[PDB]
Amino acid sequence: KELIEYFKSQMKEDPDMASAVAAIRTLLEFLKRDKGETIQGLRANLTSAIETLCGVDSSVAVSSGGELFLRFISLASLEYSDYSKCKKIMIERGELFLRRISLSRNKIADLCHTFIKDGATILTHAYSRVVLRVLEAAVAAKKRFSVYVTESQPDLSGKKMAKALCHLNVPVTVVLDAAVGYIMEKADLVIVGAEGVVENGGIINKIGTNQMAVCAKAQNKPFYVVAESFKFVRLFPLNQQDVPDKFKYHPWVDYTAPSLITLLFTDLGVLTPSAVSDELIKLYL
Amino acid sequence: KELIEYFKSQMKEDPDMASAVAAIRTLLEFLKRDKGETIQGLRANLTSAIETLCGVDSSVAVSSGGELFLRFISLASLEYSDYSKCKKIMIERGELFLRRISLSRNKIADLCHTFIKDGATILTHAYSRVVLRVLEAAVAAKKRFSVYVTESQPDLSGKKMAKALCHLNVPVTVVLDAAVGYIMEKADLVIVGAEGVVENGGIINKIGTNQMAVCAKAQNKPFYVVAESFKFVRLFPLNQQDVPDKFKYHPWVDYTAPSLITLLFTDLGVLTPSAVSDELIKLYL
Amino acid sequence: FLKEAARKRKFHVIVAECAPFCQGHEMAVNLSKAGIETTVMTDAAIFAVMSRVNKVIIGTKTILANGALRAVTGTHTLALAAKHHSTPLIVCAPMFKLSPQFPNEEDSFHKFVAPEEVLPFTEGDILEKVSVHCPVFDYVPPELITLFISNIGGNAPSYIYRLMSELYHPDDHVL
Repeated sequence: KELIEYFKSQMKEDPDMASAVAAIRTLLEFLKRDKGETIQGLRANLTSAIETLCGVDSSVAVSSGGELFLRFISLASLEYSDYSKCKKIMIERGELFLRRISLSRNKIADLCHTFIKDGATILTHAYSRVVLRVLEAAVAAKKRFSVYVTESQPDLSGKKMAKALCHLNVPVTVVLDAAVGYIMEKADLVIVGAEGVVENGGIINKIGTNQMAVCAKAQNKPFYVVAESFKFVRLFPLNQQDVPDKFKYHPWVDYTAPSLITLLFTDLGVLTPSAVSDELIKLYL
Repeated sequence: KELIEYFKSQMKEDPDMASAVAAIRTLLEFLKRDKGETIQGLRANLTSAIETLCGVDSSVAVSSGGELFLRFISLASLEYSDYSKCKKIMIERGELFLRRISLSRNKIADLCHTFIKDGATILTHAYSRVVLRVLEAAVAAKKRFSVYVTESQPDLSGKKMAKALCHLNVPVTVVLDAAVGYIMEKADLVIVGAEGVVENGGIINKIGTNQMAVCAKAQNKPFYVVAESFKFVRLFPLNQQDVPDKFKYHPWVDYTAPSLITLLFTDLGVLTPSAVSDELIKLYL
Repeated sequence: FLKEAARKRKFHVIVAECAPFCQGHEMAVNLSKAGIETTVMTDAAIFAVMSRVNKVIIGTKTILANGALRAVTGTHTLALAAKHHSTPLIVCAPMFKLSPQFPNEEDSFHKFVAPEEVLPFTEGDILEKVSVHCPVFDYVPPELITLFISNIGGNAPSYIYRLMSELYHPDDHVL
């Protein structure tokens, strides 16, 4: 088809860009193709596309972006119940939404880079563009710090993060996945990216994040999390088993409770683990 | 020389056998070579040999065995202050000590295998002959259980442990080093081997053990430890940095506090984290 | 808050003075003037006496955005002792003591005054070598707080962010 190809094309011009933003761009672009003038036909065709896209890419971010797009179309449906000017106004609002989501990363970096002090040691788990941007803005602010990255045994992405950080002239250091407890005392704060924010405040991240959060809680170490707004998902896992199996697939993801998180840096502002629930309730997604 | 060669020979006839027992055997065998009839010459020649042996093998067990042998020679010196019949009586006592240390593993297994219940899930970190013997005795006791082993990224020894366990017809399962927190809820108890017992009660084990103990403490999971008596060392690390660097060398070992340990299974009996301090005080090593 | 309930209830009040500026003595005297059976003590005996305590009520200077406080020096230890003994810590503060900022800053949080209160000038020559610091305030995390009694009713610290959204505009946070 065209959905698969367009998704892969948007993923390929810029590797940097996340999967959910690319999926939202593909959905809005396919919205221009729509010929049916009935609302359930538009709804079902687009929902089919979002499920197929989610099948292609097993990630929580893609599903979150799809859920947000359907909720935004449902609001634009409660506009007038028209689907005559509704498609037009919806396209404009969607373009505005895309431009706004583009600046999310810069907003998160400019808001989170202030919590890093000169001479402090940072502890990161895996590669993430958001934490990389935060660190680049901190070093851009005439700051000096040391970073410890976990190798991320499932896929050697921690080494990629360390390479991209050492390229910015920062004394990075790679540690073993089993050494997260040995270097926890030599870290002043922990900053990691989140793949998806659950209803209560927890985060769905790489398999090696919950144990690090546990060690941080055991040593009173600030555990900060950086994530965008399009990663908010209406899930409520009670333990490591309540997480959907489609997101885990040696699992590739785990859930972290909000009691182990100190603060959250999102494009909407710096928030606590409980404010995200209020935001999700306000959206009624 | 002959010390290096004899150590490697004893290590090579049987791989199973630990390094400290082989070192004690080599020390006692070299004791037969001694020609000097002065006590400081015997002391210094043997102490030189123990340091060289420790240089060859960077492990806490070898140093513990060496310290124990020197303390036992010091007691046999407080015998009469003779070094005329002292060497003879010392050799006999040493042979008795070696035969007694040989049965340590069987005693530990017969005493620890009773804490495993039918249908329970066990969580182990890395390969260890003691935990393997405990599991083999438990399955020999008409018991059925499931085991989860960590792959041990530094050196792929967890896979060797899983292979040796699956060979005994037990449903073993290998998990990632970063997945120790994901499968902590699906474990009823934790049993691991200890390379060296510190003065307070903590343990010096593979780099991926302290974080597992922390997760066990965070989920009220019984964290059992199995170790012999020749692994008692007079160290008192306050944190991950107080551990000697010669034992760590990406470090290869970490320290675990006694507050995270539930019980200790040693050849002297089933003990609590505090009884080892009493034993060490009684020996005055 | 304390002397308004003494007319209908009888309780025992323990007052811990502040080491740099012993201002708790005035509060203890003012409370004893109303017949509340007050007591005065040092900060060193906070944890030692915090086994027979049933409740804690304190005042803050400002409330941060994540529900943490900038209180006088000694409140962090009080909150730690409360959390160790699992005793509720109430904070009576009006709405004007609420600032729209998170613990972003560093070092200029506390107000440092002359060391004369901690170590007098009449010590001798050791004042050239000894480094003395006198922080007036300290930081109390939100996790050690239990409730916030305000003019619009009590609330939990996990809802202070909403009060921020209700009080101030996001563009006026930097001022």
